[PDB]
Amino acid sequence: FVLRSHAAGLLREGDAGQQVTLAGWVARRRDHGGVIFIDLRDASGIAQVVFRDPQDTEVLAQAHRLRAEFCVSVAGVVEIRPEGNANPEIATGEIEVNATSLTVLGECAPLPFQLDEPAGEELRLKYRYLDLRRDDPAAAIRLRSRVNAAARAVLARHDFVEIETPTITRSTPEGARDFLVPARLHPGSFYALPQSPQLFKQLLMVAGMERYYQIARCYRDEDFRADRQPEFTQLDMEMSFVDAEDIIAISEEVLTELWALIGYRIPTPIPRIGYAEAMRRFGTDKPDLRFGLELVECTDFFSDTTFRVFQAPYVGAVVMPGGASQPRRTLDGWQDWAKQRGHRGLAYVLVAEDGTLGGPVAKNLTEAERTGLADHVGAKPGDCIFFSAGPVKSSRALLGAARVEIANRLGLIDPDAWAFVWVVDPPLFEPADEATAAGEVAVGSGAWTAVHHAFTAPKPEWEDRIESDTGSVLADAYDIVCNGHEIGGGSVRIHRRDIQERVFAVMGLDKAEAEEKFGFLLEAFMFGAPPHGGIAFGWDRTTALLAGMDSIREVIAFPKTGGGVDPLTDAPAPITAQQRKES
Ligand SMILES: N[C@@H](CCC(=O)O)C(=O)O
Ligand SMILES: N[C@@H](CCCC[NH3+])C(=O)O
Ligand SMILES: N[C@@H](CCCC[NH3+])C(=O)O
Ligand SMILES: N[C@@H](CC(=O)O)C(=O)O
Repeated sequence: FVLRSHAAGLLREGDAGQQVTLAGWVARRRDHGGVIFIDLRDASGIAQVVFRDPQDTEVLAQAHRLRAEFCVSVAGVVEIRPEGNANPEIATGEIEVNATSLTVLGECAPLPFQLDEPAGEELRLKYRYLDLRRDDPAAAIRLRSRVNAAARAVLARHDFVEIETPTITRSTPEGARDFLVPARLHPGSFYALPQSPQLFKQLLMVAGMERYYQIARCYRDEDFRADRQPEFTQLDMEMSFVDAEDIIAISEEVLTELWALIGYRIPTPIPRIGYAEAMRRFGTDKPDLRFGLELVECTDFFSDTTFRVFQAPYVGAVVMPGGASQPRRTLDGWQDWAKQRGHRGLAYVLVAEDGTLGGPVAKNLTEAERTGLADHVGAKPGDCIFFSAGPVKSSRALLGAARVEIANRLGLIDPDAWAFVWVVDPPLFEPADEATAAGEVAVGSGAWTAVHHAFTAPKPEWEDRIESDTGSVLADAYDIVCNGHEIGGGSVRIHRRDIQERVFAVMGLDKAEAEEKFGFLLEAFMFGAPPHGGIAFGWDRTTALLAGMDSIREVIAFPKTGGGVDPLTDAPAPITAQQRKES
């Protein structure tokens, strides 16, 4: 019949005396004196349905079968619950359905886990369709739909064009390994899943599309970490006849509509800091600006200290307020914490209430060091100053990571705060030995590789110095950071055949090694390529921030575990011999 005519969660006291038929799942069942009470849940909410005197004896034969998560279709009459049965916590607090008919649409076996007691990672993914029935995962998936519509609304206001790009095509370098697809009608040759639609969106700018956008699917065989899985989603954008200012301006407008979905007006324009300044003050190119605790350089301070472990190219410091009152277990635990990061340890010097500098670092001072150490790093009586020495990037990152953990233990991060920042003027190159050490795939066999991608253009001031001082080259790129998370990054592109070949030659791509890999793109630059640039947002992390979830898998409908394991579909699985033949 009519499986559903009303919504369960929308009923009210003014809808009483109405013959309705509902459809949904049984949230709970409780028998009280022979009367069966059920909580009927659909996508709109929960309403209570009761069974009274046997209007039909066949109904009670089925009503006694009802259990948790039974999918049913109930027809009754909305009435007012008797005095003493009102639920001020539920929306439908004073209403119940006196059922007359009842149909079991889908019997439910005893659940692997109840919807109120959450389970582990493997169990929630193996039964994700049951996990998605919970309140928080459902609202997270439905929010991601409004996030897409919010981004499409901004770009549609600016005459952008939604264009789908091939996913079975050529390799695109982004710093990771490619996912391969065997060509059936071409034995030995392999397609490649796109690490990004970077190449196709630059060709679309040569095509005169001017303004392009796409919510694309990107595939990167990375080490399972951070804000994306092997298969993740981006908000891809690209414009022509624009500079970095134009792309930042439209990116801030997209973020404004996104965070407006949760009721937070972003202060436009978002502040910007340079790459060299960002790592100088915070130790990372993606800093958290919800708290202070900035790094204090002490290299000049220890130019006369006889401590050999501080006779290094860099000396950093982070002051923990009130950190001298920590027990020995908390201080010794910081050494085991710093040991897992990749350093010899996090040396510190406590400050007594009387101002005396104490700790293992205090005995190494040079009197004049003990005089100014508390005043140089901005330490108060009772503070704790964690020091980091050694190479610049190693000590900056070790202190930049130690800076964040101090905010966690001291309860310094306000969870309701939002700290956006642009990180501009990054380096365009970095040593290939430092990238492959972090598990990244190098562009070429040379001593350099791209910091974003090889198609990033240098600033016009450093265009003449791609070959000379390679490391000093500043990039025309920009990354947007939110609460210590990188949620997006872009750059102005190279649109000349000769400059793209110079950048390729620096990274170790031979003059023929580019024609074989990117000969189509270099060819397109000979046919009136416009100045263009763009940006791509990590859509999984952006949605997880808007939803308040720290794990990005909470905003993916059917995510995988760490390592590509799929508990739901048991993928990947081997193939037959007949299937393997076409390879
Ligand atoms: N808010 C969800 C479920 C109700 C709830 O959060 O308790 C909805 O719109 O149906
Ligand atoms: N006709 C709807 C039910 C009534 C409207 C519920 N929102 C359906 O079959 O899904
Ligand atoms: N986006 C284009 C116009 C798109 C609509 C053209 N009929 C521009 O800014 O020039
Ligand atoms: N293609 C870049 C984004 C961009 O440069 O526009 C990425 O995937 O991170």
